[PDB]
Amino acid sequence: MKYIQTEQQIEVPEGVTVSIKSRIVKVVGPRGTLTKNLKHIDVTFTKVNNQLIKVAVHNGGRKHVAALRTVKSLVDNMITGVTKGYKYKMRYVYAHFPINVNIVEKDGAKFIEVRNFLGDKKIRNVPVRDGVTIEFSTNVKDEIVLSGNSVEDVSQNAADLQQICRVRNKDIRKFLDGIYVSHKGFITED
Amino acid sequence: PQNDYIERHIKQHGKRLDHEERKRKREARESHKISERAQKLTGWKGKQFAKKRYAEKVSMRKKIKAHEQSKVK
Amino acid sequence: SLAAISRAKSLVEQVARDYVRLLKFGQSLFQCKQLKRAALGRMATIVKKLRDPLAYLEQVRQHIGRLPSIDPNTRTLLICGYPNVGKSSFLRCITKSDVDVQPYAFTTKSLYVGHFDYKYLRFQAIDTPGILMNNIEMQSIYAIAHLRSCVLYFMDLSEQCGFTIEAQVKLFHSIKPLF
Amino acid sequence: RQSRRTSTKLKEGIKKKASAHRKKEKK
Amino acid sequence: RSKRSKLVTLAQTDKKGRENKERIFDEVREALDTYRYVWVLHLDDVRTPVLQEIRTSWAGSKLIMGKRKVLQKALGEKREEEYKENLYQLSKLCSGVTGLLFTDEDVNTVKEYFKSYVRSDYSRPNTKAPLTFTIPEGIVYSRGGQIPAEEDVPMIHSLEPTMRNKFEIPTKIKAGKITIDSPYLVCTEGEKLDVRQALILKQFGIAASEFKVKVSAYYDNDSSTVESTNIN
RNA sequence: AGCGAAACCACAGCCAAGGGAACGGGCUUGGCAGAAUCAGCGGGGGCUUGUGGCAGUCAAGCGUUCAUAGCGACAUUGCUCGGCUCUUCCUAUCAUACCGAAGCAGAAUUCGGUAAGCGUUGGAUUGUUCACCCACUAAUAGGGAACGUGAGCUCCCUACUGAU
RNA sequence: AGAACUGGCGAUGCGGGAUGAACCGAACGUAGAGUUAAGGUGCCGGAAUACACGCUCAUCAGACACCACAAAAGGUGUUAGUUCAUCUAGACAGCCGGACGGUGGCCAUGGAAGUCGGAAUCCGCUAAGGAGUGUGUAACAACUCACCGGCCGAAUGAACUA
Repeated sequence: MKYIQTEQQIEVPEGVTVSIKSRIVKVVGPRGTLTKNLKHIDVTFTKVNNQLIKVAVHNGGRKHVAALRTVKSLVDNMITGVTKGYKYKMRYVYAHFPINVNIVEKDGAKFIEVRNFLGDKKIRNVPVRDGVTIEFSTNVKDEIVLSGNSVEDVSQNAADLQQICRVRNKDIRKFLDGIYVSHKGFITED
Repeated sequence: PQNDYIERHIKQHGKRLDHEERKRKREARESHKISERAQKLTGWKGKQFAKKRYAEKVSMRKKIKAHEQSKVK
Repeated sequence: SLAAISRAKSLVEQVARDYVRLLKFGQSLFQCKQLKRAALGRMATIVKKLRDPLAYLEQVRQHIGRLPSIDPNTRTLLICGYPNVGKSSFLRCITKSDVDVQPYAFTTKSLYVGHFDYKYLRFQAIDTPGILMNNIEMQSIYAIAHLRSCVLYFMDLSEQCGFTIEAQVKLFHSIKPLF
Repeated sequence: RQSRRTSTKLKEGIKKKASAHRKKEKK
Repeated sequence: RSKRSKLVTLAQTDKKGRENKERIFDEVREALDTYRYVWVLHLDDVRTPVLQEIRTSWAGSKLIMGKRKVLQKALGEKREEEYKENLYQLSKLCSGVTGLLFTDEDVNTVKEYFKSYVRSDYSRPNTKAPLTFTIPEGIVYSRGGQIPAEEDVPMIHSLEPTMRNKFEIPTKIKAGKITIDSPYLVCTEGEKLDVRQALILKQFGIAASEFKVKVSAYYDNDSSTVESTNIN
């Protein structure tokens, strides 16, 4: 409707400290650091009390007003990602052939191997994004854990671990094989 | 190859780990994909879609009216 | 459903032979074009009347599609009796065919076939639903009646099944005429 | 791709379609 | 354009709105003069067959519910806004659940009844539960490993998808049986419960939560006295 | 190496589109274009599409007043003288490519999507061809380029291939 | 299609419409100076990359020309309106709680408890609960919205019009 002054609020907890010059956003805290460019979006950040940040948008169109709310979230997720961390648990299932997932340190880049999946001699090598760590679930059969700071690194790498395990030209119902994200959560549960 | 071969598979192994998620999310995306398709889909693909969408709209007009007229009786 | 389609097949041929014979005498474009629209119009109306049989033929396309292929000449052996005697626990271990063991009435509504080999020779064991006339009842009755087979009737000498042993005796004498 | 030039036979075969819409309304 | 189009419903019930609020507004004001004693109940969470049991206990005394703000304005909010004398003092004290009761009976017969009345109900959100519920490391049952396995029926394979997502528990299914690898524990004695911690114990049908209905303020019509008592 | 015509001749001869009138060759808007010359070919001169019409329960609105001057959208009720080579382009795709859906177990099938990159056969009939059948293959898709290749069939100008 | 009337071209140049028989202006001696018509003023092009208010993003926008044909509609594109309704007696959205008692209504039947069906869709309790909107089960359960209520604190929703 052409608003005049559209602002949100970004609540900053006591651990983390935000730095925003132009539209580049740093979140320095307990777990480490996160930097993000937001020049593409074009808004106005306003520190108010070291504890609340207001992004405003003047003379906005509906499409520019939208762009504002998604900025609160994408800074919120940069804050929650350091104080609390992001952990994604993936359980993998099968019918006959047990999937023999391992991690290789080839060229120091860290990949995830996918072997024998639905009886494959094709070994599916999946990259691991930096920031995100991999560990196998102890005392739980056939399960792998993806834990990192950023929501992107984590969930995208979860997605690349899942999408490699389609069943080519078969049934959805009959064939159960693959890797699926079981549980979405936090590193520090509180 | 029995008589309910896939239904047993369900009643013994389950659908998927993720079959409720892909389903539910596809139900939501539809509202967008419909609008994307009614904006795209040039030519005869679209001229059928708009005519499909109208028969979907008169059917709904009937269903709403014939329910709220027989609310009294 | 075999005869309405057979009448429809000879109707779409009847539209093509008639309207084409009318079209070669269409002088202007607007006569020529309309008679095409008339041709497909009459064709469509035949197809639109067929929405009743072709939905049933879809249900039969899937049901005949999953139906077992039994052979009447092969060495067949029917497995029968009251619902949940232990006939499902019988076919489970004698041959590798998944039959559900669940403590209620009509567990298996259909014919379950179990292939096995003895003395280097081919045999097959056919499970029946269960008898008390209903459609599920009539399938089990005509299973022994028309197939060249030996009937394996099963009874229980305990509190299990739910049905009395006395009911199994009166079952045998009443359905005696066929087996 | 389609064009955006009006050929004159059309540009004036619009006027002669528009004139036919004038005499149609009156009757 | 672009908005969330609401789920199209063809239900046989119509929206009450203001035609119900007016019917309650007059019913509170008509019951103030007919009866003598009034109570206000903080009934935290209430099963319907429990409410009808309080109803069928006595037909003489009236139970009043609805909106809190309906119950403030029909009675009185301030010293100016009032129907009866010192009627606003009882309305300021009740802030939780709406519950109210008009009575013509004795004071001691009411308060002794409600202190003794404690019922079996499910574990509730944000409230503690006095059990350490552990599930067996094999096939799970309808009770969840409290009664012997022979008495109980194995759980339905249809509900297991919900067990993984909302109830969280790491569940795999073999031959139509819900199975967990390790003996799971959900709750402990003397700990505040979350929503999922509550609903697990609601699904298994465990009634390990005491329900005692409490009452607060007390009023007499002809005397205009406001009495405050904290029972549980 | 010599000798040596004629026919013919308003004038020039690059594409693309537009120039209303089976008129483009000079005009308009573009692409473009370097002097000079030799050898080939047989080279040229807002139309329409997919669901019939007839009577009707329809039923949003418009009808001077407004359902009864009366029409009325999608639906549903009734009857019922052609075809053999060689170029190019189109997608409305027959195969091949990747997906989406299906009681699709597997193998195969059907429907649908993006795609024109690459492919698309052989035999008995010709009283006017105005019909088709089994043989293979991954599949043997439909069309346009008007008298397409009827000046390949029953000493006018220049594009092009190259050469100095 | 035919009839009547009045123009235009025919005997007719000139400015404009990129170009033109039918449109816009304007009917011509030879010149200079001024002013305009119709049409324009990003550049090709002489003339404001003027001012002012809005609207529009198009995967071949639009500048398409009595707004006439493909046009009746479709779209979770967008801007404005019109007419009904809730709204600090707390609405819209949202996790939370209830969502009941004759009753597992009645015929159908191995099995029907709201939910494979057929005809009624009653009555009581209340704040409100449909002899029931779906998931699911052999049948039950559990879930479900619809109807309330609590936690939050203001504008929101529906049908349309342009």
